[PDB]
Amino acid sequence: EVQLVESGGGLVQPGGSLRLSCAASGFNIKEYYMHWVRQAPGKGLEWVGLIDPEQGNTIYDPKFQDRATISADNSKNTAYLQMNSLRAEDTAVYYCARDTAAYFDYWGQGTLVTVSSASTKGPSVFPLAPSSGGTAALGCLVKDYFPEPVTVSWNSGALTSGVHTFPAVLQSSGLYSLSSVVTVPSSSLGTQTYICNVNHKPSNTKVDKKVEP
Amino acid sequence: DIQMTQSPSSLSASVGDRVTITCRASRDIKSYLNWYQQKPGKAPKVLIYYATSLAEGVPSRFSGSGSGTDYTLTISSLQPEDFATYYCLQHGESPWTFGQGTKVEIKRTVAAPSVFIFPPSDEQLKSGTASVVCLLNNFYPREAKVQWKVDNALQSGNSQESVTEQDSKDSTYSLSSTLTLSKADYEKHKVYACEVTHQGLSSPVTKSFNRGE
Amino acid sequence: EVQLQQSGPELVKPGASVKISCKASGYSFTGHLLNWVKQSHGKNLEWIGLVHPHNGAITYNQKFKDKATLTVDRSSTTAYIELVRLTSNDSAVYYCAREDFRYHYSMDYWGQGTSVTVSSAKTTPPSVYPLAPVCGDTTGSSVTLGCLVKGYFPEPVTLTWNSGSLSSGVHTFPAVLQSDLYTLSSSVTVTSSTWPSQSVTCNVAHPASSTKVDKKIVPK
Amino acid sequence: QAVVTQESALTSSPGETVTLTCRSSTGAVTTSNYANWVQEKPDHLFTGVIGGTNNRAPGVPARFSGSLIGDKAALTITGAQTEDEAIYFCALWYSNHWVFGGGTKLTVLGQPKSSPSVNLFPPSSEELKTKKATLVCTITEFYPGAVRVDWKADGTPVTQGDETTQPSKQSNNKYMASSYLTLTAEAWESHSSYSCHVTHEGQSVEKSLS
Repeated sequence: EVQLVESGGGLVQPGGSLRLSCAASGFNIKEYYMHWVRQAPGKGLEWVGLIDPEQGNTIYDPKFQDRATISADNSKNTAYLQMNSLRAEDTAVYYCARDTAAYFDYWGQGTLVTVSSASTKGPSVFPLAPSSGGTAALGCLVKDYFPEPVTVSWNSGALTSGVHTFPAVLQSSGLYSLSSVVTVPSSSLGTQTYICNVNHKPSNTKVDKKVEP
Repeated sequence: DIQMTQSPSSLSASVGDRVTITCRASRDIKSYLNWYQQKPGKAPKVLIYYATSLAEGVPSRFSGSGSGTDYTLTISSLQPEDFATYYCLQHGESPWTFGQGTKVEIKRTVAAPSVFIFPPSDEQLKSGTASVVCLLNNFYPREAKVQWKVDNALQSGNSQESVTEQDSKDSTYSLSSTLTLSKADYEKHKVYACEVTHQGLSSPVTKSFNRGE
Repeated sequence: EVQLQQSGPELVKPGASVKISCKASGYSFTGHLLNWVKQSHGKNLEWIGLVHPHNGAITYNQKFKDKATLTVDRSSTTAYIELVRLTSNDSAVYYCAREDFRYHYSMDYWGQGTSVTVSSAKTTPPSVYPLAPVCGDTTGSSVTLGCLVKGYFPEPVTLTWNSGSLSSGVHTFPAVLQSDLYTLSSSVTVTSSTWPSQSVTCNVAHPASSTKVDKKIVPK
Repeated sequence: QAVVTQESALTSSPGETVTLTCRSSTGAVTTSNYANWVQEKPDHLFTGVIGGTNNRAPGVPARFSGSLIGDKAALTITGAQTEDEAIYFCALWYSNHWVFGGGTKLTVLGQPKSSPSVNLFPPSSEELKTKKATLVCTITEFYPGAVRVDWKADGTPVTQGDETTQPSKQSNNKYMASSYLTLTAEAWESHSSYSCHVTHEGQSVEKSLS
């Protein structure tokens, strides 16, 4: 059973370097073409490069202009990807892939590399109060946090229907912002209590904001 | 580099349909073309290699055709598990490059968005910033134009949007547009509005509120 | 290192069929294309078709769509080309050639090739004719004599001079195909004081027909 | 069906920078043609040189490089070595098949030029008894290995009945070749002068007989 496990992902300062590893099992990397592929948040796939088993050649996308170095240690049955002078556009999920006939037959789970000079910060949670049809919408603005992720629940979890927790967006400040809304009947405004439970583990932030008109 | 253009960027289909996705290389790639499937948060999966070969273990409803610069991926009987994103990979020249992708999503009847606007909360204004949130709830198709209007003035560069993935129950979409301003700038105008244009509505729907009052 | 060992020479009549093999070793078999090339006369190359060893997908040159049949066998990492309905037009050397499709799209490693000879000719010994000069007198202290080994089949024929005594100044040329049979020539250059005072004799042998001929070269 | 043409032969010296070209009859050679260059050394030994227009095959010396110059593909040898003497074939891809060029024999001068020693032989009386006649023209000791042979009968060119061997190298590295003029015993009796013309480096060497 072929398996590829990558590690080395994590937070890196712009200008810094990343060292990812890909532990193989169920085959010997020594006898296969190994590649590195990546995917930035919400974007398409990109080829980084490969390492040829026949003579040790390493070929990369010129785009990377000598910043990428792919290597391998047969004694550890591990392949490596090193990249220097990291920039924001290098923020991505990096995959390690095995090649058979130039198509990728096996992939690792993927390691996320985040390139940013931002500091850990818990979010501010602001209410999106009802306007005051038989349906009203209300919610929470989970603003200015870093890094991802942040979890949102309503009424400790006893409210799931009609809830939309939107994908986070990266603001020009390097911090994230996100909104969670829910549609409820207009009549319940007052009778029923709506609380959004926000949690951001990296900053130990736990906020419970009651939302009302 | 060789430019791979996939068409269309997204396609609406129903279970049972015959679906076709094309990839066009800028120059002849000698059939050195692979096709991949990718689902949210997961690594890609090979479907077709060498332009026309069905990879091992891949459902036979997937087939590749073409040569030269024109290639097509055909899914003969669209299954629920087939809704995902598809990419072509070109290896006729180093560096290998992927198409932009084609997301195959579920077709359903036209559903007009229920629109809601939220003013900045008093607690946020106190911190010096102002976020105005416009919500487009449960709509179909995806295409929606959300324009911000401050005292009849069209906004640009100060808003960000986020869309959910198709709902598992009703197959609709939800979107949020956040207009972000400093308290200073926010206080320079009174009327705040978001105008939504979508196929499901006769003419543009406009939601607004007079600042403060 | 990578190697592509092809099977040995072939000699058959028109209408027959032949299946050449190419044993590819020293690398991953399913990761490079294998092409088949035809070399006519010793120069001029022609591409027959390609095969992707991972699943036997093929692309044939339309000029050979009905003559060649490309095939591969993964358990022994060998490629094959079967030529059918052979005519004399199919006599040529066939090569198997590896082609990368990852970054240097080169036809890098080639097999040593397989010679195919298609003829309706029967084993026939050569007629040996003397090549003696008569432009006049001695225009130099050297004189060149030879022997025309004409109309034999199949190749080859050997040739010596004075049973091997004259080894220096000997040239044995390549064979040409004259109406289904082969012809070749050999020459020897000796001092003018040596001939015809001293005898010069060409020893031709045609192993296929177990024939030997000695031709004494005398003045015209 | 498309024709790919290469220079017949080219001669250079060690240290020189030489350029072999490859032309397509359909139009300009393009990257879609995947220009490929193959080296054929003596004893029928083929080795890839360039693939994909300008990619040096792994193992190949940095002095070899390929490209597109004008509307033709090209192989440049920067500092031609003696080891580089060989026949270079070009191949272009036209969507679904390859077409080879006629090849270019490249000579890397390792010795002084040498004119061909020509010897023309009349038909033997033995062969005339078969009512056939063969004139044998031996051509040896020529360098570089490229010549053109022509025959004449009583002052006029012969256009049929001739056959010449492709040059092969002798032990001293120069070249040898042979040509045949096939006549019936009748034609041999009706004419009186026969000439074997061998042209090397533009100069014609001739042998005649009666």
